[PDB]
Amino acid sequence: GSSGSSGVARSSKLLGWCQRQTDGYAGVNVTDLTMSWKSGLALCAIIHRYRPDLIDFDSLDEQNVEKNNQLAFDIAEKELGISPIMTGKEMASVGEPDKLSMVMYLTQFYEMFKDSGPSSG
Repeated sequence: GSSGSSGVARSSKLLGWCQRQTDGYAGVNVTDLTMSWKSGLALCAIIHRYRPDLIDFDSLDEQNVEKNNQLAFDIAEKELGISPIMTGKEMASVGEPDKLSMVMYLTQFYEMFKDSGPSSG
């Protein structure tokens, strides 16, 4: 979309943020807010990005889909407090999440890392 395009769902405000934050990881390459996350790596790359202690991506394996999720869903609420909307197994089995639910949920993270302390990393 070149300068001029009117309001369009594509490239949602939330997405962008993740596209910039997740930037750097491997395999993540956030392309959508449904499947790209289903894997779990993405979500994990979010918590680690700021707090690598809480969640360890390096350890996590791109093979584990239910784990990557089950973990975040726990770690997040554990420290962050963002209650999980669905279990890892329910997110690893489902064919595809719900745009809305996904965005709404993800937001929680952003709203928390939207204006994080100025202390550069």
